[PDB]
Amino acid sequence: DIVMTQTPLSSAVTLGQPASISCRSSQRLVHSDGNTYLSWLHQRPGQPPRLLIYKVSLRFSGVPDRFSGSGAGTDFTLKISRVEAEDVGIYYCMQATQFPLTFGGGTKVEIKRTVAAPSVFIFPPSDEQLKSGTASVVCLLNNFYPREAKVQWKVDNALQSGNSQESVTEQDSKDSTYSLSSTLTLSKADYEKHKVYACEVTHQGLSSPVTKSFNRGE
Amino acid sequence: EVQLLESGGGLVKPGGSLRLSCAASGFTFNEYMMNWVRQPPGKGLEWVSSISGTSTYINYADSVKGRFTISRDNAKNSLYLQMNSLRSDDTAMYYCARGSTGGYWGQGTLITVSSASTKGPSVFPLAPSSGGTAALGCLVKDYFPEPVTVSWNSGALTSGVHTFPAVLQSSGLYSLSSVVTVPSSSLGTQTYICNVNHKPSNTKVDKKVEPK
Repeated sequence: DIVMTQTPLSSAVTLGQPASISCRSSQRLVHSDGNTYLSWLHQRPGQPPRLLIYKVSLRFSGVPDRFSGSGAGTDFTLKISRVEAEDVGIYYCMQATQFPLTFGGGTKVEIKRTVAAPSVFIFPPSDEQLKSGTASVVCLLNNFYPREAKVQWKVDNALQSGNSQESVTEQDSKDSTYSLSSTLTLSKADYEKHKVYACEVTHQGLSSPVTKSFNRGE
Repeated sequence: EVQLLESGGGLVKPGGSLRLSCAASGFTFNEYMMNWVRQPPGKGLEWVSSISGTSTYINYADSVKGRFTISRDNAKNSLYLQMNSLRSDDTAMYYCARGSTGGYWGQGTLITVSSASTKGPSVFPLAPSSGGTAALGCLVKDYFPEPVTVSWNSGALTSGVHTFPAVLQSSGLYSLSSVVTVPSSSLGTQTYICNVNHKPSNTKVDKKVEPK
């Protein structure tokens, strides 16, 4: 069982700046036939892996020339000459020299772009949902950087705790931004006990936090 | 040109069994070794099983030894994985991949090992307010298992679409939101329909999203 140790775990790079990912094997990775069967894979979130490099330094067909593979024995390196927006995602080294086949734990390549303020939107629950005895209020932060954003739910200004879930998108492959959804879950009865519903957003691109709110019915 | 398509996935009770099939086209099936690889949710890639062209060299991961079996019908251009005595940790996205290199990967098929019952989604409109950019969406709420596919205007609208990762609720059911951003002055000019498909429950829903 050959162990592959992938470093770093995360890597933030400015667009057009070089990047390097390292993979270290527990034992020498040379096969009986004399070749070294190490591969580098890229995976955009919720997509299948694509092969970049095979046998240490050979570019697979269709792979841009900015990707280069290097190393021998235990130490191996993927290098990106200039990172592009599309290079975001997780990279894996894979060994296929000895079974069991093994992979590194992964490397997130993050793009470092200018600060972007979220666009914020608030959606009241649909009438069809309230008839089912539940109320979901959704708050959308769209196309913001960096990833660190705080969303605070207020109901007639009363601060809400433990009745909300957040989902964040992966970094966009074009404009390198994030998006975030917050969902406040209430009973129809509790939802009708209050009038003003607001989500308050705190982000590095807003000097003062931004509040979007609606009046129930009105 | 190269096509790998996985099937046989879905919900299965702990101890239950599944048979995955990977159909292949656009290369000589019998000339290559075929790999099963899997991805537990939010975790990295794990090798599972490998089979030579001749079906002579078969290898299994320690995790699946005794429970799983790999076979290939070179005639039918099909790779198989019989999975028995399934456990909650076997829950993952299962890919077939070609050669040692890993040069070609299928779309992937999701396996959920849970005693919980299939439940279809409720789809609710997220209506745009009233500007600059304007947002509208669909809330896809209380389904199991994953996955759901969401499209807009049957694949016609792609510009400005974010389908968020699903969140598991205290109910043990999933909820996700799909949003599209459009220029504010383009509202009531275009029609906006979110197409939700949950195959595990044979549920297809087309919801029209209109200004409130």
